[PDB]
Amino acid sequence: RPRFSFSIAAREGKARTGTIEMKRGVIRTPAFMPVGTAATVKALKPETVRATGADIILGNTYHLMLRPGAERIAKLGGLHSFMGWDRPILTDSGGYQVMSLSSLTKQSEEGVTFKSHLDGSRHMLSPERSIEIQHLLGSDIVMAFDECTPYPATPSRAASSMERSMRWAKRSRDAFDSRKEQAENAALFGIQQGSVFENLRQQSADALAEIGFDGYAVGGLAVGEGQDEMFRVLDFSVPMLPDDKPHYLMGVGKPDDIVGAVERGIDMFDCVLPTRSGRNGQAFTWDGPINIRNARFSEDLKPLDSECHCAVCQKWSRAYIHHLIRAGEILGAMLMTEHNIAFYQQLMQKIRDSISEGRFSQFAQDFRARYF
Amino acid sequence: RPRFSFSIAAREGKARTGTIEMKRGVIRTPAFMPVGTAATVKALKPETVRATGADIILGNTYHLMLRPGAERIAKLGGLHSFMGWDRPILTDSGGYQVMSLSSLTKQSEEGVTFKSHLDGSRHMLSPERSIEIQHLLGSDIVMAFDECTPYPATPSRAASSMERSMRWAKRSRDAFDSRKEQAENAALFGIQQGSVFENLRQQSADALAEIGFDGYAVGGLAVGEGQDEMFRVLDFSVPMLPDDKPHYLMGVGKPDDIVGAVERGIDMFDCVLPTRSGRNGQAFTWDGPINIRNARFSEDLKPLDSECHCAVCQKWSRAYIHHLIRAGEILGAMLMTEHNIAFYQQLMQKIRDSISEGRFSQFAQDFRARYF
Ligand SMILES: Nc1cc(CSc2ncc[nH]2)c2nc(N)[nH]c(=O)c2c1
Ligand SMILES: Nc1cc(CSc2ncc[nH]2)c2nc(N)[nH]c(=O)c2c1
Ligand SMILES: [Zn+2]
Ligand SMILES: [Zn+2]
Repeated sequence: RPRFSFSIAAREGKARTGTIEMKRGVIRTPAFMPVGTAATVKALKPETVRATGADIILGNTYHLMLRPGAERIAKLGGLHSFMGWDRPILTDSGGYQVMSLSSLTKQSEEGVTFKSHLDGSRHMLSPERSIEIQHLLGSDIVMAFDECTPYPATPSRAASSMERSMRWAKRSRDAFDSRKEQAENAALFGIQQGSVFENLRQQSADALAEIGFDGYAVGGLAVGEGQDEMFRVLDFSVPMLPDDKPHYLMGVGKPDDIVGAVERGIDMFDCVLPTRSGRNGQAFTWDGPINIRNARFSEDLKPLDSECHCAVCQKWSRAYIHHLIRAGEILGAMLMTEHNIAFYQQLMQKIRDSISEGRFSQFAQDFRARYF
Repeated sequence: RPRFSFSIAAREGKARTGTIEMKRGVIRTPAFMPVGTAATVKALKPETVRATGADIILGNTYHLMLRPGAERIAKLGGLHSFMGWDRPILTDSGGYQVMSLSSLTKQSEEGVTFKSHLDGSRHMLSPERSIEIQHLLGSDIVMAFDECTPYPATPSRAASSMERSMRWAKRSRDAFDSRKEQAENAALFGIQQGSVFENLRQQSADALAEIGFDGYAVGGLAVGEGQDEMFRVLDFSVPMLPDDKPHYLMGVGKPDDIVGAVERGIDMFDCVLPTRSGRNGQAFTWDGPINIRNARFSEDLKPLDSECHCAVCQKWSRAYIHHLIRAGEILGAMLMTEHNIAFYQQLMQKIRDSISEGRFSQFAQDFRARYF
């Protein structure tokens, strides 16, 4: 396979279905990427993640640079070898989680200095260092280092962050290109900013296309604006991005949000929602999510979902999983997580099939009627 | 297969190797039984437990009567169906864990009244109720309800508890026999008491043989007496039990203890040691246990054990597992537990092969030289 090749096989309105070919494998789009926090997809062996249908997973750069260390993972042979996942891996830049999870962050034009929420140590993440860490991890899809904008944001603050992010996008591109092995074996995605402002989103898209990237992410959404607002921003933002490259909506996982985002031109998704759902007891079903801990499931012999084809639904009952979760048993988390990730993959498969078959609009309608 | 059939294929000194045939399957002895606390073998799917070579698992009656409930598990179809393990299951009587984990225990000749360490509720466990709960669970090997003796124990207190236990052994036998389905499909094991006193152990064995059971357990050991003392008691106690029936040493799991116990005539074992080892970071190797959390394993690319054939040792490094455990990741517990249980099963296989081949003494010697 080539370093990177995105091909669109079918379309329906703004929706697209196709494939991304990379050295480590093929990624079917629209794609959902399970999240690996500390070099592990919570409570699942990599073989189990693949069994659910996942073609690619996301790796948390912020946690990895802290916990095991980027240089250490490189010395050990890279993230793929370290965790046992040999397919593509998309790594975020670490900038977002720096503002969310770290302490005493000092920002500047060079980058951001911060203290670890673990040992209390200090690090200086910049466009160059972020690109370098992702290289050390052996990432297949590298995310440009940006400055996310807090919601709500004023036009001037949103413009300032967006402009800085574009300057950082150019630095990320140059850093990526100067490293021969990375430029020849991995891909680089640029991230669009501009908050909820159309003119800013347009300026960001133009700057991003001018630099040139393998894919484009719509950043700055799913930050507390609500679905209607998010969809409204997607309506005008996605068409601004190059049509022939992948469109990635960062941090969006709710099933209805995914369906709506695909209808607006999004090709890639990721989310900790499935992995955290099996932490508090939420299991996705075609009839909406259910909290397995509720007393009504104590003697329910039916599987989590009536049509789900995952191993969990083939072998265990709601009653058993209800018991496991309430007992705080590890198997409960393993079972809940596997089902949820499988559910998401089945959702993506149904989306891909309906688009290929010219019946995606009908699918979206049927899905919502039942789910809500 | 028949309800119960123990056959000895080979012997070497006091050591034996053979099989126990039951309706749900064959159990190769000497056997090690992984422990299922709350209807689950900690961090492992039942298919994974079987993959390690386990022929039978132990179910914690005390926890099951509290957490999901005996009557509820029966309404749901039994423990086997509930947790997804279709092979034999040995269930303890619940008497031991009642004295160890419950509050305000009131003992009498009828049984024991106690308060749950969970909700603070109250229950009255007796020989009859214990036998009934194990029936409701659908247990294959039922343990008689006894009164364990605290270490150290005076001759009079040890005699009193032993005598009560024998009266309770008769009540357990009668309760088991009066329930047609249980008597025809399950087996009943009697438990020998008498602390460290030879005459008491002899009186217990005679009373037990007089009543008649499918197997005999040596109870009251591994309660703080030390290996030398435990071995000393086993030296005279095991020969007192019927030769043609299984000998089960309760709550003994250390590898060296298992080897020594087999040399003294023990056929069955169980222990939470493997499951708890992967909780604090202890991994068994043929060169002795290692604490994976230690800094020396941070960049160790070798598997947990150099010759172990488990999937964990085939796919992941010490470095990765070290990271997972220190990060508190669920996958760390899953991986550690699977390896440890596999290690124990490989230990039992090596013991069975060496006995069948008339080289068990040599194996015991070689194992100790390397392990210590
Ligand atoms: N919503 C959102 C989520 C993420 C993290 S990817 C993720 N989120 C949740 C789990 N994983 C984002 N990351 C970056 N770098 N920039 C963004 O604008 C941004 C926006
Ligand atoms: N040592 C020991 C362990 C156990 C529990 S089985 C178990 N122990 C640890 C995990 N599982 C015992 N149980 C009973 N009923 N009677 C005993 O004398 C006794 C002695
Ligand atoms: Zn399922
Ligand atoms: Zn192993």
